[PDB]
Amino acid sequence: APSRNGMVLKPHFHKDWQRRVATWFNQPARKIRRRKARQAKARRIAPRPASGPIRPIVRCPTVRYHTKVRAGRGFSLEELRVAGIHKKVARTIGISVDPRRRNKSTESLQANVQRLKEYRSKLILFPRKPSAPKKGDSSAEELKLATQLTGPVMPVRN
Amino acid sequence: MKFNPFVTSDRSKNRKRHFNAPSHIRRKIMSSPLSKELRQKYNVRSMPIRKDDEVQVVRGHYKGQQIGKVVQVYRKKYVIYIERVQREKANGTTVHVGIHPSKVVITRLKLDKDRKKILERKAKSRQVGKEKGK
Amino acid sequence: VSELAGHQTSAESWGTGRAVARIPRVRGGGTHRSGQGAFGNMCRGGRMFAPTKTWRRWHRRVNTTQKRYAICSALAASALPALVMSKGHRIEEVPELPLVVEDKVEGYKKTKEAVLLLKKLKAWNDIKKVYASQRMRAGKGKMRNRRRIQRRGPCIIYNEDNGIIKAFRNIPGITLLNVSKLNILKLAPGGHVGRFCIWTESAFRKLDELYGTWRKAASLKSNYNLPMHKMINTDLSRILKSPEIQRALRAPRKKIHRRVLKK
RNA sequence: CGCGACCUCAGAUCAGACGUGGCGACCCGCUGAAUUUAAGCAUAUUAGUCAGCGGAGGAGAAGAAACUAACCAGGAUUCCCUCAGUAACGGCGAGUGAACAGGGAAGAGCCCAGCGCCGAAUCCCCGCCCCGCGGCGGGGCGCGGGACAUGUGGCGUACGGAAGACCCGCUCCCCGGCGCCGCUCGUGGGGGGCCCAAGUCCUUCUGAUCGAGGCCCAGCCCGUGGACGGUGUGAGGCCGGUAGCGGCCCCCGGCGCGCCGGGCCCGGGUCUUCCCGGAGUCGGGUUGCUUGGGAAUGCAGCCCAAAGCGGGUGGUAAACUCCAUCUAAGGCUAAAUACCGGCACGAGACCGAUAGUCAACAAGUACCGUAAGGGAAAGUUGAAAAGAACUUUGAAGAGAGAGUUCAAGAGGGCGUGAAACCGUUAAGAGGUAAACGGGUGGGGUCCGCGCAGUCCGCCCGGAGGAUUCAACCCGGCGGCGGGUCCGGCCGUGUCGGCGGCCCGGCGGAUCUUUCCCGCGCGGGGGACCGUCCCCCGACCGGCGACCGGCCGCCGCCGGGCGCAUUUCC
RNA sequence: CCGACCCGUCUUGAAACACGGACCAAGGAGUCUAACACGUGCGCGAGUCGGGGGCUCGCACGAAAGCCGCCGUGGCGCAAUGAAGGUGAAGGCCGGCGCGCUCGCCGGCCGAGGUGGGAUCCCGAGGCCUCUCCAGUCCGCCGAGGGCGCACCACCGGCCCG
RNA sequence: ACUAAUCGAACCAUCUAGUAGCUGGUUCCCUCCGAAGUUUCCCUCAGGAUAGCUGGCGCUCUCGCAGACCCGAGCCACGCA
RNA sequence: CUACGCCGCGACGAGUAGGAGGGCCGCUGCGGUGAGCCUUGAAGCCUAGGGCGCGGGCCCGGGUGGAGCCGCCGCAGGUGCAGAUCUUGGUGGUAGUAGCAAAUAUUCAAACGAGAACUUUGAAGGCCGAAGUGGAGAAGGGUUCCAUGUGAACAGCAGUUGA
RNA sequence: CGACUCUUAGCGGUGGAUCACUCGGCUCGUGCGUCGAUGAAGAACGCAGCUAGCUGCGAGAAUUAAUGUGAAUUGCAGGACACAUUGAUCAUCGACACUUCGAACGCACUUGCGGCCCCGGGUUCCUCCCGGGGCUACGCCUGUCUGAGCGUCGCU
Ligand SMILES: [Mg+2]
Ligand SMILES: [Mg+2]
Ligand SMILES: [Mg+2]
Ligand SMILES: [Mg+2]
Ligand SMILES: [Mg+2]
Ligand SMILES: [Mg+2]
Ligand SMILES: [Mg+2]
Ligand SMILES: [Mg+2]
Ligand SMILES: [Mg+2]
Ligand SMILES: [Mg+2]
Ligand SMILES: [Mg+2]
Ligand SMILES: [Mg+2]
Ligand SMILES: [Mg+2]
Ligand SMILES: [Mg+2]
Ligand SMILES: [Mg+2]
Ligand SMILES: [Mg+2]
Ligand SMILES: [Mg+2]
Ligand SMILES: [Mg+2]
Ligand SMILES: [Mg+2]
Ligand SMILES: [Mg+2]
Ligand SMILES: [Mg+2]
Ligand SMILES: [Mg+2]
Ligand SMILES: [Mg+2]
Ligand SMILES: [Mg+2]
Ligand SMILES: [Mg+2]
Ligand SMILES: [Mg+2]
Ligand SMILES: [Mg+2]
Ligand SMILES: [Mg+2]
Ligand SMILES: [Mg+2]
Ligand SMILES: [Mg+2]
Ligand SMILES: [Mg+2]
Ligand SMILES: [Mg+2]
Ligand SMILES: [Mg+2]
Ligand SMILES: [Mg+2]
Ligand SMILES: [Mg+2]
Ligand SMILES: [Mg+2]
Ligand SMILES: [Mg+2]
Ligand SMILES: [Mg+2]
Ligand SMILES: [Mg+2]
Ligand SMILES: [Mg+2]
Ligand SMILES: [Mg+2]
Ligand SMILES: [Mg+2]
Ligand SMILES: [Mg+2]
Ligand SMILES: [Mg+2]
Ligand SMILES: [Mg+2]
Ligand SMILES: [Mg+2]
Ligand SMILES: [Mg+2]
Ligand SMILES: [Mg+2]
Ligand SMILES: [Mg+2]
Ligand SMILES: [Mg+2]
Ligand SMILES: [Mg+2]
Ligand SMILES: [Mg+2]
Ligand SMILES: [Mg+2]
Ligand SMILES: [Mg+2]
Repeated sequence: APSRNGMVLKPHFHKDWQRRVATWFNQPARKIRRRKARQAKARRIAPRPASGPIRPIVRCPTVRYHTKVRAGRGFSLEELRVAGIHKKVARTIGISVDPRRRNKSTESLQANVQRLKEYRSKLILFPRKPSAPKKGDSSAEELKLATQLTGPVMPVRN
Repeated sequence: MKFNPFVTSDRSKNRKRHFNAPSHIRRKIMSSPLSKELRQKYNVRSMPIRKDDEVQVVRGHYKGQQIGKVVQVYRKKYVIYIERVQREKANGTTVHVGIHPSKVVITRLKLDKDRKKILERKAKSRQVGKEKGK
Repeated sequence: VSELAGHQTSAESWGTGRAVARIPRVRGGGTHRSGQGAFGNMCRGGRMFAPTKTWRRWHRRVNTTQKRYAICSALAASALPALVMSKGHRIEEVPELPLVVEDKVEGYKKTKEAVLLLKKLKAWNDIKKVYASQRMRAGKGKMRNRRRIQRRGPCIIYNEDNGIIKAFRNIPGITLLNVSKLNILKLAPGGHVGRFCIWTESAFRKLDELYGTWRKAASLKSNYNLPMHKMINTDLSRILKSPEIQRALRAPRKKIHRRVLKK
């Protein structure tokens, strides 16, 4: 029954809610397990960046967020084509690709291809056989200059 | 203190393990200190109790310097029986009084190849520890 | 408690025309349990009233600014001899209460040299008090693994570990604390300020960068500054005895006028 | 009027395999209420929930757009935060109720059919030989069978693809072992086994002690070990353990090099010529259920029934028109996620034998019901059985002695041992049932070291002692004051910035190369400003409760002298 | 000796011929979650909040605590109003001008108007002083009146949206 | 009528701690304040909402706070009943 | 002069439902603290013992007991019982009472035995009266069958007897 | 004076509260995350020198082997066991074994009864009896063998 002034309240507790209650006592354990998995993956891919492939510069869709820019899923095939990278070699050398993304304007295209060229300049490539360096890189710049990168590769900044 | 997350400090769990231990680790539980002379001779401190070694009681009603040979290691009741450590019962017969092996000290070991091997193993581990902590 | 506790009986009420209370009764026969009350908080073997549940909201979230404020208060109180004495930490021969030792202590390895350091710092009496206080707890904690209790000892605050934790940590009462990770639960153990703290020199120097001056914001917290006083001078005696206060006062009325018996 | 081939069927204890049933906490596909709420009740709600049926796995399902959007656009699935108790649904009542964008956890993409080309290039089975066994593979041989043109394999899949030329680059793949490293790695990768510090020191308490006191050298000994448990209490040092990138032994698994057996076949760019798609499906009508989906979100039954610049979607039915977006009717896929069942662990501000699981115990047991099913009660001698020998009465149960024990006023349902109730003893009382409140009185058990009644400050008098009383000397230590006497400084300003983007920081939505690397279009480096930083120094206020040195005064203490009309007991 | 009916409960009314209660022991009933509202305490304050995530020997305590800052996305607040398309909160004085036509073009100022109350604060004629006086040195108290007026209230104006 | 001592719908388990405006109960002490059975509306009349009666928390003001013992030195508060 | 303290003056004091404050009232556990207590005796319990407080309650003495417990500052509750035809367990009065009364019936002697109304043997008197109180089966029971021994409990008295 | 009744106290009964303890639960978290026709889960019946339950096991039956360990098990008895011409006990468990029902599989069961192929015996190959061993369920896949059809054809 209502009592004097108050807010008309509509609790959604008519549907036997106590059979489905998700407690979070395993939240610290989940954080520990996720951290351990991250560290194990980083050890597994030793010189490769821990966060993973480089992501493209991507403008947010709606009118609320189109002033901001973030990281996308993968570089578009047009970007790779004008940057001179094969769409099947990009994933091997650590470049995320998104075959279903299009380039409506040219400014975003050019920004992403300068991003790709900068990444390619900063990339250190190890030869398949360390005793036989075919075309990857000089041993001088991969002996001590190789280091696992922490955080996103070339983080997207407004 | 204890840091290993796989050994428990729970009182109930430790008591359950102790009272339901099988005999092959009840033997380790029922260990006794060696005398000062034996501790000097063999670089070991404690030894599991054995059927035919001579001990002396250092606590309880039967304290003294008399040396008695063990005659029974009753592992089910966690006790041992010694030669003259006994009492008369009502009908005039003598019964051995069981006392805990941690309350005796071994003065002479019953030595065979297995006891000797355990003795050198313990001494070697102790020496390695001393050289590590030097 | 178990959500099934007291509710796995299939009992039902007998009705009203059988000269017994209308509580549900266990069905069947041939056992003591048959015809006994069930499901009620008043019934033996029944369900407790309002069974305890895991979603009690065990945790509380505290504002970060308030937590930092409490850390600052605990640190400020730890440098006042009256408050540490009132916590009972036996500081009577300590040369200086904001006790700061050289960074060599951070590299200690053995427990003997930690004991020697405490003895030379005249902080060994607090450890002896902890030893004297090691007794047996009263109640159910003995069956719930809180078997032993003891006095809280001093808090060694360090900047960098080079073996100091291993050198200490076998001394009862001694609690070690990283300066970058100060814990209010260790600085005010019972919620009372004034725990005896021994500082390493590098930790003592890092305190300014950790919490800032009133002129500098903290360089290691990126938005934090020391809180302000609402009373700059707390010396009530000197404030009241100051001549400018005294000139403004009326004369005291120090005569007691007790009731007059009406003759 | 038989013999063959194919097709479609049948039998077999044919050769070799596979499925069934259980568990089912989590997951998938169905089926699916009513209690309840609406203060009645029928739609609604409960709820796509309980119950019912089927099917899995260590996860499952989902999943690489016939998507979201409408923006300067994002870009598989799943999970978290938020959107949001919102849009919306609803006797528009009660109530119900998402999604997009955004931030994160994780991140991985792909394969067919078709259209085509390639002498079916393809696959299974059976015999023979060799290399191997450890999950049964590799190689070779068979004018050995079979499947298969009613279509196997290679290339290839919407991100386009193929074939030709022209140019450029030879770029280096995976598979199972032989021997051994970095020794697998937050410091062993895992499993198992055995080990590794220090008091039973002296004196005492006790039935027993792990209790109490002590252990000269800054203090018994070890401590990377002071978790825990056991032991006749209450133990870091008696024992097991505990700590330790501690030791030793056994077994198993994946990481590089040289070799081994064999496979393994060309990649990119440009131009030209060709080729490009899933049908009783979409879609439409109607019906029923479902959804927040509202002129109908999804699913299904029935009827109609497609197209190819086509089709789907674009949250109000419809026609015309432009635009955007994807490419359905085939398939696979790890991670992040779930887990009240199972195996093995760890912990707790939880419960403590009417509690906590029904079950601390020969508990889903005893027992009950024809059955489905229902379902308890029940822990504790003692440190150790040392569990009462022996004598005695009785037919025995049961007693009296004796004995063990620290204790049987602990004697096998035995720790402690309340109340209700009962027996006996002692005291008191008793015809208005007991019991009760207020007020006295009597008796009684106890208490008061009750039983000659306190103390203590000064002074007077008496009779005795003793350093020493005061004042001076020396030394130490405090308190207070001092133009800052001398420093050390402290607060607020104030100057030259000698002082810092090389030789002090951090910031600025402040201006720039008009000195420096990207198209007249970025990133650096500078200048300025704001807070600074330690400094060279000065002036103002002060010695402050931030401290020292000198003096001055006072006080205390220690040692002298003072040895008697002082001082004290 | 005087006073004194048996408690609990529903009830206008219980000692009731109203119900429960033979006695004793142990157990036994406003709890937790979520959402609101108001009050109080604390921190910060036009802001506030890391709760989800991440970083820190991964773990006796510690499943804690600490930190993030281009993790502040986001929530709530800072703007309302309308079904919606949408729109969206500064005035007072001195002036020269049309025609200062109940209004259009600018300057100079100041920055949410005014009335009546309004704690507090400010000024304050005149008083209170000593052994006394003609003559002024410094400040303390009382003080009729007057002034600026906090919060808040009543009212009158003004501004935003329909 | 009978359908396992059960029949105008058996028994068992579950949904289920079904709902109840109705009955019963609802656990320590002291101190302070202290009611209502009336208005209006309700498929309302053994119940609610609503106003009233109650308590708690305050806040805004008024008289001054007087002489250190003592001693006033026409006019005597906002406002209320 | 624990300023959350201390002191003065004046008026006032009913109370259901209900509201609020205080609690150096009480229970359990956690963080601190008492160089707390304790085998030279903890908790619990008993007590014609001494007291304190308006009260909730508390302290001390004596006994029993045999291993743990408490004060203070905070924290947290499954935190206080006379009732609920309350739940479980235990115990009274009733009360040595109702009762041990359906189907005719027992008596004598002896034996064993501590013990005989009930056992056994003998004698006598009766009953079932062949549709039986006889002799054998089915269903159901499951060792009750048979011998020996015992006299705890059971056979609603007893038992030397017994399913 | 007694009995009886009441009150109080001492002692003794009845009863099992209180307190202390706890090899049990409850809750949370972690790592794994594995059944079965090669016969599971479940059930029954058996197995110890003295053994009813619980527990363990399966006619090799409170266990065999192997490995580790290293002198016991224990309520009583018995007997091992130079611990080295190898070893009690316990643990681990990878070898071996694992009765009858049960998806339960020759048919069927509140009972019982077959069929086929081998081996041994009574027989003295020939098949009657007895014993032992191996097979004999349903569905379904590939292949094989044997077939059916006034299905479609070819030759005659
Ligand atoms: Mg219960
Ligand atoms: Mg207690
Ligand atoms: Mg076959
Ligand atoms: Mg209803
Ligand atoms: Mg209703
Ligand atoms: Mg109804
Ligand atoms: Mg279900
Ligand atoms: Mg199945
Ligand atoms: Mg899957
Ligand atoms: Mg799928
Ligand atoms: Mg696709
Ligand atoms: Mg909101
Ligand atoms: Mg719904
Ligand atoms: Mg990520
Ligand atoms: Mg093909
Ligand atoms: Mg040791
Ligand atoms: Mg102990
Ligand atoms: Mg110990
Ligand atoms: Mg170890
Ligand atoms: Mg439209
Ligand atoms: Mg129980
Ligand atoms: Mg008990
Ligand atoms: Mg008898
Ligand atoms: Mg005793
Ligand atoms: Mg007893
Ligand atoms: Mg009595
Ligand atoms: Mg009533
Ligand atoms: Mg009436
Ligand atoms: Mg009454
Ligand atoms: Mg009457
Ligand atoms: Mg009546
Ligand atoms: Mg009634
Ligand atoms: Mg009655
Ligand atoms: Mg009753
Ligand atoms: Mg109670
Ligand atoms: Mg944290
Ligand atoms: Mg924002
Ligand atoms: Mg005003
Ligand atoms: Mg107005
Ligand atoms: Mg009910
Ligand atoms: Mg009524
Ligand atoms: Mg009153
Ligand atoms: Mg309760
Ligand atoms: Mg009661
Ligand atoms: Mg009678
Ligand atoms: Mg009779
Ligand atoms: Mg007759
Ligand atoms: Mg007959
Ligand atoms: Mg018989
Ligand atoms: Mg009888
Ligand atoms: Mg008694
Ligand atoms: Mg063996
Ligand atoms: Mg038959
Ligand atoms: Mg034919």
